[PDB]
Amino acid sequence: MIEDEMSREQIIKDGGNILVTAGAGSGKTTILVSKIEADLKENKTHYSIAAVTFTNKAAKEIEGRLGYSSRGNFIGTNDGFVESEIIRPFIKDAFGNDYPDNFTAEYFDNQFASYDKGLQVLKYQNILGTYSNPKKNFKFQLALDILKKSLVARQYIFSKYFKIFIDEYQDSDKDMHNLFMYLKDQLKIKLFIVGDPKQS
Amino acid sequence: MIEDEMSREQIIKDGGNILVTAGAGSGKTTILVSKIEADLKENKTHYSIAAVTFTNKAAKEIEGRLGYSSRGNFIGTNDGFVESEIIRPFIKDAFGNDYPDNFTAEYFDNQFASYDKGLQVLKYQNILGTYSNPKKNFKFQLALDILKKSLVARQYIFSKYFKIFIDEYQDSDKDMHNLFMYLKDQLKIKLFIVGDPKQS
Amino acid sequence: MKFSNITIKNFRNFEKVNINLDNKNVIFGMNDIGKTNFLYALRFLLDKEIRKFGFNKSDYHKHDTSKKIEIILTLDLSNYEKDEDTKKLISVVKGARTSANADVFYIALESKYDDKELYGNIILKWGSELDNLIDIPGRGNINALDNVFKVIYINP
Amino acid sequence: MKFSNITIKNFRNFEKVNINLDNKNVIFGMNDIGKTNFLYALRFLLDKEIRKFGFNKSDYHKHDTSKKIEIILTLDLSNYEKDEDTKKLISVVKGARTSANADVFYIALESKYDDKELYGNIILKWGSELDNLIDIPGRGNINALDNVFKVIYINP
Ligand SMILES: Nc1ncnc2c1ncn2[C@@H]1O[C@H](COP(=O)(O)OP(=O)(O)OP(=O)(O)O)[C@@H](O)[C@H]1O
Ligand SMILES: Nc1ncnc2c1ncn2[C@@H]1O[C@H](COP(=O)(O)OP(=O)(O)OP(=O)(O)O)[C@@H](O)[C@H]1O
Ligand SMILES: [Mg+2]
Ligand SMILES: [Mg+2]
Repeated sequence: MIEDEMSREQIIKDGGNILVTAGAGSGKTTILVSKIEADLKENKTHYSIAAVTFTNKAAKEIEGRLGYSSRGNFIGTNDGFVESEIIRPFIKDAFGNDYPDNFTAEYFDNQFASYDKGLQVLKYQNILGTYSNPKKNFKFQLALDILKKSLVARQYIFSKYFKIFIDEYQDSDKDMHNLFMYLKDQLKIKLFIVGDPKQS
Repeated sequence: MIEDEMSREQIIKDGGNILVTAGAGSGKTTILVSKIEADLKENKTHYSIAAVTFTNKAAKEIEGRLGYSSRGNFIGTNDGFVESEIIRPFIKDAFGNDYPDNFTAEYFDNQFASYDKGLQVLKYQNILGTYSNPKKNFKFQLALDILKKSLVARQYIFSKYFKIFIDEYQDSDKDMHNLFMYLKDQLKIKLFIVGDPKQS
Repeated sequence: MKFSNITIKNFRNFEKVNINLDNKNVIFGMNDIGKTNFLYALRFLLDKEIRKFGFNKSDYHKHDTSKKIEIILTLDLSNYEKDEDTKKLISVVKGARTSANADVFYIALESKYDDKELYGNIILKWGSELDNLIDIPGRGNINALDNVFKVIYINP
Repeated sequence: MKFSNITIKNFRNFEKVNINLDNKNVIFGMNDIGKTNFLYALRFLLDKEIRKFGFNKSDYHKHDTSKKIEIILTLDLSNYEKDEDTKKLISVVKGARTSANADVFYIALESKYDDKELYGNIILKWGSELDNLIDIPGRGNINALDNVFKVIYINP
């Protein structure tokens, strides 16, 4: 049945942590839709997935290929995943009752590169900026501090999702790698990573 | 029978503008809730009334004395009435979609005392401050400006609200008087003003 | 003030049917052609006792349950003065009217089938444009469409 | 994980009744004393087909219809590890839990009578503290409590 269906049988029947180092093109999207459909067919329980992309039209095409379901699965970007599932329900739980609940995501005006100063901007000015250096993220370090401080957020992430589908892993910082290793190692979540190494 | 029932027929069955020369307190709350329950008894159409107070203790005391009403009658403070009835449903229809919908009143940091720097910090920083002059109202001036600007806000408060019951008029600014005169002269809303004998 | 249009998509025997309306509408036709499925499209839109049971498999076009049931009603609203019913509509809506489009209104119904719970949930919307239809707000069993319209159904 | 308590206020033949529970509950008593009015308080809370019709005049204590019907149920949730039903509750709720009160949960029901439209609307709530119970989110005819609990009512 040659190497393509042999790699398909190796990538469907294995339910562990899968690291994919593919090339340019050659159908990452259709093998993602087939792996997501095989995982949703195989799981009988109440658990859920989080398809994470970098561009929202590809997640819109993935949701158009899949359809409508009532299992509460998340399809979207990384910024929408951190903004909906991490920061906004648990920002009052992690940093006390004096911190505000709602915020507007605007990282184009503030360029402060300090941690406690960024906490003072998100306390006082009620905006969510970013660091001046492009290798560091204020938002993903804030998500790491929310999952380090709060107990309810770890219980929600461990109860809700069983497999996080990450697309385009190569344009990611070390804070996203530390947050995904914190989600994989400490919370025992099976992680799915695709992407092509190098190739600009 | 006789002049007591004739005086009760005069002071209960009024339909126009009411201005009673009575002092502050001394049983004005009981005749105010009697006028409110007589106006709720005498009305059979789809219209609704409004009640404006200052403190939340008299607001929950009035809410304890009425109980439950299903006609959409609003009882609250002036800033909550302006925020939840004038500002929030009509800022997107008056000044475009660049201004945010949800907002919090945090005046403990910004002490800006001009209208132009106030509108550019609602444009940029998306927060509202307070004037250095304590006899000012930025929110009531904004409500008067977007009631002058929007057509559907005038259509909604002409279609819904019938009378406004005002408490504690002795400590008020001229901008609230200008906005209540703007509601009085054009959009045909009666006024119920209590006051003071002299000074106090 | 005045009804103007109804657009029925993917319902029981209507695939995409647009009907201009008025006040005092009289519908007629043959036997088994869809006269009382037109009136059930008005009962599912505007009456709560029909709408509280949801949609079945047989409420979809040719038993398909992969299309979206969409029933949109257009109101005219050109006479704000002298008509009490325009004030009755405008005093409940409060937040989806626009002053540039103040002489049209839309009340829409959407439904997508679940095919796990075996249930078609009905989501109602209004707006003043056909894009940006916000959801009708409601608490419990009661939304704000039931505060405006009362539907009397007569059948001997 | 475990049921703990139910507090029934201003219902049919219960004025203010607090009952400690567990899993595997058995109720007994005389005739015309209210055993079947205990089980309809669980049908109005946790089942949607009873909840969709609201409350009548006869569901209130001594036909008063000026008191508020309130039914509050308490869940234990002390065993997050080894139990799957704790994760089935926690994965739907997502924002009403607090780390100071992570091992208690409350599901409440309020109802106040209209006495113009002659109807009792039912508003459900959850939280982890008895003060600041937010409303259950929901779209259409479905809220998020229906994704957790399924009630099987057996009566010969
Ligand atoms: N889900 C469905 N899929 C396909 N066809 C359907 C569906 N539901 C109803 N129909 C069709 O719609 C018609 C229903 O008849 P209906 O009662 O609406 O007609 P009518 O014009 O009111 O009749 P009459 O004049 O005899 O009172 C039938 O032809 C039936 O086959
Ligand atoms: N709204 C109400 N207000 C006051 N009393 C009420 C109300 N509704 C019911 N009751 C009373 O509750 C009782 C209803 O009896 P019910 O059927 O609950 O008894 P039971 O214990 O289940 O009986 P059995 O064991 O014989 O089946 C009657 O005494 C009736 O008068
Ligand atoms: Mg017919
Ligand atoms: Mg019984």
